[PDB]
Amino acid sequence: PPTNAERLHEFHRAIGAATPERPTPPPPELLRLRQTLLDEASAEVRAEIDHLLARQAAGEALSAGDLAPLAHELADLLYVTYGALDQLGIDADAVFAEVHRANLSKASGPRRADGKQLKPEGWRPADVRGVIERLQHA
Amino acid sequence: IDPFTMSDLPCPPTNAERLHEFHRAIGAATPERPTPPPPELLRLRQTLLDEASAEVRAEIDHLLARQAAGEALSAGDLAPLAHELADLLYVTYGALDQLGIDADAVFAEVHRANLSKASGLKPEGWRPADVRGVIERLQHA
Ligand SMILES: O=c1ccn([C@H]2C[C@H](O)[C@@H](COP(=O)(O)O)O2)c(=O)[nH]1
Ligand SMILES: [Mn+2]
Ligand SMILES: [Mn+2]
Ligand SMILES: [Mn+2]
Repeated sequence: PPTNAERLHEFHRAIGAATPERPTPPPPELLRLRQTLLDEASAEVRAEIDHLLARQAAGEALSAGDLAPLAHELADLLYVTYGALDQLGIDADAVFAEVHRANLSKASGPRRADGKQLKPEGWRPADVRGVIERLQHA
Repeated sequence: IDPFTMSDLPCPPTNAERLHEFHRAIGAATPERPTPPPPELLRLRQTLLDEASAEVRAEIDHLLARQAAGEALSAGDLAPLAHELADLLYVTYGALDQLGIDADAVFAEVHRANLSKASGLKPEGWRPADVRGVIERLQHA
């Protein structure tokens, strides 16, 4: 069963712009393009969250159906974020698994006042350099 | 499984299912089905999305500066950017998970529309992504 990362690979092949299979340093125009796509998708999510917060400040009780535009824009952001990893030739699932393992290890840490999970004493970061080296050879 | 099961090798978890595991582990809200959020949850999700976006941008800028000055970039030089892009995935999935919205279901519908459009400009009979229908269907699962 395909992953969302593999879906992006299929999409790029379908638009005739097949992407490398292994990590590949990109030309500058590729980085600038991916940055623009990330910024526009981030701005759409940001605007929608501000929009929902303003409705709540007005006293409206949101329903689940009110969440459809935000869910759509969040998925569009996933699309362009996976898309950036795919055009770099970087297996997003392998990097994500490393990041996830180093996030589960934060469970014993304290929380910030806004709810952000913080790092416990002694915590050590994900080793994404090692994942990249793993993907680069085989 | 039952006494007849002689092997059990499940499909690996999706990245969306990983966010559910993380939020369970840290005691954060992770509803099974779509759930309107308190404003405090929306504010946190915004903060994490802004923070992760800023970190990605910082790493893209570092790469552009190094290659501008002639540096030969190896695959290993992409590791900070890849880490920050994975963090951005993480908090984007994380917002969908805290809303009780199956990110894989929503992504699959966005992908269906995007992949369909690539076979056309739109092909005949093209249907845009119907995320509203996905959330309704998730409510009745
Ligand atoms: O409340 C939290 C705190 C951290 N993270 C994940 C997202 C990133 O992968 C990474 C960011 O953590 P910091 O490095 O900013 O502390 O942890 C969350 O998803 N929710
Ligand atoms: Mn969009
Ligand atoms: Mn980060
Ligand atoms: Mn951070």
